Amino acid sequence: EKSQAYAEWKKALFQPADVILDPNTANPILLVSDDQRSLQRADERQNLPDNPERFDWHYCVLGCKSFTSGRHYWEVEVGDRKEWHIGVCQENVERKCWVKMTPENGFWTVGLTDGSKYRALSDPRTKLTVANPPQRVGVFLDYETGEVSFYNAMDGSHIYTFPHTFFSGPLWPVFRILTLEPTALTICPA
Amino acid sequence: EKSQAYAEWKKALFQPADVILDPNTANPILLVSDDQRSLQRADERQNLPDNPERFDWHYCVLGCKSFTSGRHYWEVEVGDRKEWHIGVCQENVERKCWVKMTPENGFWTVGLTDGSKYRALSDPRTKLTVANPPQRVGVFLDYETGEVSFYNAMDGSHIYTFPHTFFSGPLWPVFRILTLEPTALTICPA
Ligand SMILES: C/C(=C\COP(=O)(O)OP(=O)(O)O)CO
Ligand SMILES: C/C(=C\COP(=O)(O)OP(=O)(O)O)CO
Repeated sequence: EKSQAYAEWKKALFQPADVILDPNTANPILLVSDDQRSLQRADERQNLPDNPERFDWHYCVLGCKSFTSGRHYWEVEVGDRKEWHIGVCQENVERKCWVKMTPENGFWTVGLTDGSKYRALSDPRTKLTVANPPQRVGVFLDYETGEVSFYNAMDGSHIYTFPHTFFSGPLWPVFRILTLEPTALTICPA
Repeated sequence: EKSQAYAEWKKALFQPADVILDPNTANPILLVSDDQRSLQRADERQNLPDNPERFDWHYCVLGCKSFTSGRHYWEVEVGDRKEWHIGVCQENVERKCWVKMTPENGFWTVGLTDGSKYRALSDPRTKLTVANPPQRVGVFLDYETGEVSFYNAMDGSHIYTFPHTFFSGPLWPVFRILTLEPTALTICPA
């Protein structure tokens, strides 16, 4: 059973992350749920303080915990949301000015545009071919081997693995949404 | 550098397998080189014994040693070949009658058809998008987690990961070539 083997694999090798959204980091156009599990976009930017930790250009928010070591996974209910990008980024990313979200710029993210265009946000972007659109996505980090990978968390099918790299400093769970859609992104608890 | 990270990741996690081909398993249309590292195809079936372990239908050959446990990798020079498939199969796969080469039938393989069509031999087959056609492919096995994955061995880019599974019995390196063409399939030594 592919669900069973996915469950047994993630349990054997990856620490289960309990990820909550940090509204202090969130671009002003983002709405973070009271339980800090769910992410929607506002109509327009809210008036929030431009504290140094807040994303002011990218429509990004971070988790409340970073990783400097170990294997970690978390799963995100993306449901039928037609646009979303998730993964990890370095503590030291540019949060204020425009930069391309690329591994070179400290972002390892994949996701969906316009309902049907899956991409890895590599440089240049990798067009994914996804036979079964995921409803829940597992994010898998191995700090020591520089590994960031993504799976369909319902059927265990692989989506994308970045080239193995070298990480500098802490890695944060990162979430980006560009559009207004009925379906929020929701983090599954550990 | 992605090559260096690829080298450090296989060193951290995977035991380098020294794979040689077992000519007694090779379909009678295949030629195994005397050093048992290279594979070619004949114009017709040659006259060989139909010993039980020989693939009579599928243009396959196994390695000389199996895996019942652990993390293992080997790399295969596919060069400019227009057709090839490689991966692992269970000891108990059908050798004589036709079976579809699928995980359900005990086969975990990916490869190339008609020079440009990269596929995983899932059921259904998964169409791959590969930006840089590999000359050398890394095959990565984790027996315990039921993981088979494939990399471009030269630049470290990921090709394909099968859904995690549960293996039954020993796994063998398997190699398949269907075409009569100038470039051999060559295994890289450990
Ligand atoms: C406006 C915006 C993001 C769009 O960035 P880009 O337009 O660079 O596109 P992508 O390839 O999706 O990163 C806010 O995060
Ligand atoms: C004739 C032959 C193999 C072709 O099998 P199939 O025609 O099932 O094709 P594939 O999807 O490539 O496995 C001998 O191994």
